[PDB]
Amino acid sequence: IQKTPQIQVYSRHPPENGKPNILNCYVTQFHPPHIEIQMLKNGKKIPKVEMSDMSFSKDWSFYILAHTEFTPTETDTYACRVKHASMAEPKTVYWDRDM
Amino acid sequence: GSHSMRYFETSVSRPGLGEPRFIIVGYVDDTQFVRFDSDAETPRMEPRAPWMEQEGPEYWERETQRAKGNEQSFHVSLRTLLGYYNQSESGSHTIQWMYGCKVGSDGRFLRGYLQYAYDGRDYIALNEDLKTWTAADVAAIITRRKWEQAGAAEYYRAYLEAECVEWLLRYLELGKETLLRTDPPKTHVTHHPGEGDVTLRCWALGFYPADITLTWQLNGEELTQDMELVETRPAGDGTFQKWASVVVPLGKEQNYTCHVYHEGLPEPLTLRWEP
Amino acid sequence: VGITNVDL
Ligand SMILES: NC(=O)c1cccnc1
Ligand code: NA
Ligand code: NA
Repeated sequence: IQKTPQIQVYSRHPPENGKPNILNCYVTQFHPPHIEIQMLKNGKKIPKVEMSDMSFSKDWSFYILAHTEFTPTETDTYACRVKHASMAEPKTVYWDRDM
Repeated sequence: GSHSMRYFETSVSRPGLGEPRFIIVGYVDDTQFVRFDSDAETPRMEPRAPWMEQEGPEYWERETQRAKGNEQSFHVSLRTLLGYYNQSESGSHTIQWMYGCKVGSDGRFLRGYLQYAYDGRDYIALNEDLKTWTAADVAAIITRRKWEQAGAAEYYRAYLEAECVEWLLRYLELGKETLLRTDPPKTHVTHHPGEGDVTLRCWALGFYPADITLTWQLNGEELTQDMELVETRPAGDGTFQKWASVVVPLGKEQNYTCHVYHEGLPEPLTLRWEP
Repeated sequence: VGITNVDL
C-alpha cells in the first residue's frame, strides 16, 4: 500500500522580481510517512529550510509543508526535490510563478 | 461557531533501527496548536500556536505523560496487529488514530469522531452514535470484540461529549483574538493566451478557514467539465490559497465569471478578467 | 486535551 507524494511549489505572496518572499513546497497524498524534502536554488540545495509537523488527511494520507526564504528574479530557478519509498528516483517540481 | 478540535496520533514501527516513531498533532479548526514527537531530544508535548504558550507547566507535564502512555500503547498495538495479520517482525507498519469533537455557534456538543487506520487503511471506527464500532477487516473484528467487553466506546464517548468540548471552549477562549476570525478571500482573475484560446485563472488568497469553493460560470451555468483546479494549499502565515482555471475562446473572457464561496463572505463573490 | 488510547 504505497502512495506517491503530490507536490505544489508556490510563493506565500504574488511574486515580484527583487522583492523577498517565502517559497513553499506542499507535499501531500503519500504513504508511508517517511519522506525527504529538498529545496533548491539554481540547482544547488538551499541550506536553511523549515519543515512543518506532518499531519494526515481524512483519507489517512500524510502531508507536510517545507518553506524557505527566497528573492524571485526573472532568471533564477527554484525547485522542490522529494525522495520517498514509492519512487525509484526523486520527484522534482519546478516553481512556476503563474501557478 | 461552528468549531472543532482534532488530534492526529501516528506510530510507525522501525524494526532493527530502534523504537517506533510516535507523533501527535493537535488542531483547533485549521490551526495547529500542539505537537508531540518521540524523535525530539527531550520528547514533550509543546505548543505550536503562541496563544497556547500561556498554558502552564502542569498542563504540559499532564499532556506529555498522556502522550508517552499512548506511545507505549501503540508500540504494543503494533506488535499485537502483527499477530492478527500473521506478519513478520522485520517490517515497518503504521497505526493512525484521529479523533475529535465539533461544537456549534452556541457552542454546545454537535458531533464526535474517533477512528483508526493500519498501514494507510481503515481499521476500526466509532459510529456516529458513539456507542457501536465498525471493523474494516477480520483483524479489526478481534479488536472490536475485545473493546466491546472492556467498554471502550463508553470511555471514549464520555471524553468526546464532555471532556473534549470543555477543553475546545477553553482553547477557543485562549485563542479568541485569532481563532474566531474569518479572513475573506483576496481574489483576482489572471489571463494566459495559448490553439487561439485563453486560460482564465481565478485566484483566492489570504483566506481562513481553508474550506472554499471556486466555480466558473457561463450565462448562469457552472462549468463542471474542462475546469482545472488545485488543492487548497497553506500560505504558511495562517492563511490558505486556491485557484481554478478555464480555457475559453480568445476575446470572450468577459463572458466567464468566477464565483467564490467562503464563510468569511456574507454573499458569494463574482469576478471576471478585468482588461 | 487528548485521550488515553485503549490497546488494540
Ligand atoms: N510555536 C511554538 O511554540 C514553537 C516552539 C518551538 C519551535 N517552533 C514553534
Ligand atoms: Na495507518
Ligand atoms: Na511557509
